[PDB]
Amino acid sequence: NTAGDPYTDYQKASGSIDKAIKLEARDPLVAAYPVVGVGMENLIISTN
Amino acid sequence: TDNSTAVQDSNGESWNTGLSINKGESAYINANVRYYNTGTAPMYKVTP
Repeated sequence: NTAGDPYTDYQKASGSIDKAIKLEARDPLVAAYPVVGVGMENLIISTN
Repeated sequence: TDNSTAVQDSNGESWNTGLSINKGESAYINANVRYYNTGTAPMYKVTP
């Protein structure tokens, strides 16, 4: 696993991985890696 | 010189009505819902 992700070099190169993974991460040098963030859109206050 | 004696008898009744509300949990909501399937396969243990 050259990139250190959960998939081996062969799995990535051969595309025998989750098909929702972007083709960039089929390259052994490019990690399959989700970058997840959270944005707040509004805040509601309930005065008890 | 004066001597006095008074006897007073009193009757009374009262009525009270009140209502109070919590402003953070004013009400509870119940949504009546139905699930639909427009795909090709059944779903088991449907958890929307």
